[PDB]
Amino acid sequence: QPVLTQPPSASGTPGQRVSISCSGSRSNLGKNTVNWYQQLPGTAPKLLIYNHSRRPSGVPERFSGSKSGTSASLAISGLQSEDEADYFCAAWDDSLNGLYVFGTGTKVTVLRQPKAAPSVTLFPPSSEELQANKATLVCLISDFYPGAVTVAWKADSSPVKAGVETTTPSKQSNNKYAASSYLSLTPEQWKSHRSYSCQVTHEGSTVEKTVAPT
Amino acid sequence: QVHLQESGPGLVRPSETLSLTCTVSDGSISSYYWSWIRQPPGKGLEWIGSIYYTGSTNYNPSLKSRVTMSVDTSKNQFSLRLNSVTAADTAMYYCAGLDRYSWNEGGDHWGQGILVSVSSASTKGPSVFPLAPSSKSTTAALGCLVKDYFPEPVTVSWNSGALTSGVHTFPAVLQSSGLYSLSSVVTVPSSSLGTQTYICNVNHKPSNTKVDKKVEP
Repeated sequence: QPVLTQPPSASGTPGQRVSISCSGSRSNLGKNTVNWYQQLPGTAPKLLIYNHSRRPSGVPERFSGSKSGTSASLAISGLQSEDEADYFCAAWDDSLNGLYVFGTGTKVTVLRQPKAAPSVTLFPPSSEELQANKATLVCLISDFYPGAVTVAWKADSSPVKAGVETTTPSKQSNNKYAASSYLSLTPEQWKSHRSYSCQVTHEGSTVEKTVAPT
Repeated sequence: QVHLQESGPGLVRPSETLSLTCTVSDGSISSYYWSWIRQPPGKGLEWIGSIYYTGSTNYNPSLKSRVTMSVDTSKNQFSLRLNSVTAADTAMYYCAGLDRYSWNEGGDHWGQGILVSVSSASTKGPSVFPLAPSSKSTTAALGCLVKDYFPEPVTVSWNSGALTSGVHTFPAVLQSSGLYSLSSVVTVPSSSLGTQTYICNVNHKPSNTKVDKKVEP
């Protein structure tokens, strides 16, 4: 299922307008409608937009979507404290038997403090782990605000399919956030490729680290 | 006045079957593509699958091996059963009626969602590996990787509680395999790499495991 990519974080001060992007492929956004959902913790997703900027009754006029060739955007004008949630774009997909694909999600935060860029420390697999017929790369992210990032792993500058596990961001002592991601490989996969890269994306800044077996 | 209601045990055992039903009131069992979605606490939304009242089934390939969805035309319900549940299946599950063809005004319709947690009575010891410094000559960082342990609370000390300033223990991740892994890193001056020795003390009491790792360059 070609997954719809979304920016990890969208922010603004009260009253400002905030737009959310959603990028898709030919099989999902080039042929089907796009829905926008408001996701709150401990409850169901609230359907905001359906059928390209139509919205059901009860949804304020502050929300409005739009779809292009293969891209959609949501618009939240006049941001309010009650708009902090995880917003998702979902679209049907003409793949094998028909797949409902969700977007990666975008955390909307009202600015409590200035934005902080993340720090990234990458750790390659230990020799002790390689002797145990295993391999794990550790990518540490810290000191970022708001609490949302996208961690994408690369193997020889090409994206990695599976093996990635990322924690949700968590608030540390100084009101900024931290998170970690892990890439599990077999020893052959590690020694085979030339490099492996951890690419962290956060509010229009990107930090990429790389490690190599040799 | 259309309404979906989820129902089922909000608590369950591993290797059992996760059962959930959704009753549809004020709607035709033929008017929608009845779907199940889940969001694991922290992670994103995952479409489990979609069933039609005739029997047309469509399963997420990541879950197809152990998902079975059904529909009761008489009781106006539709069900979802998920075999081989692990802790990675603890999630908020929701039924919806997805509009496949944009043929309904008012769009898709949704239930209220229910947080289903799976409780397991088993344990598994952690595998501990050291995260080596690889000298940087300018406040280096070195850590301990605690991997693949099931019951959640592990506690990580450094030099038996001597080393306090610079200790940062990143929270555990819940892998798709149902096991937890975390990292605890400390930041130490580069000059002290060769002289002062650093040992992390991983304590996982549920499995009665204690591990001490000397982390040296």
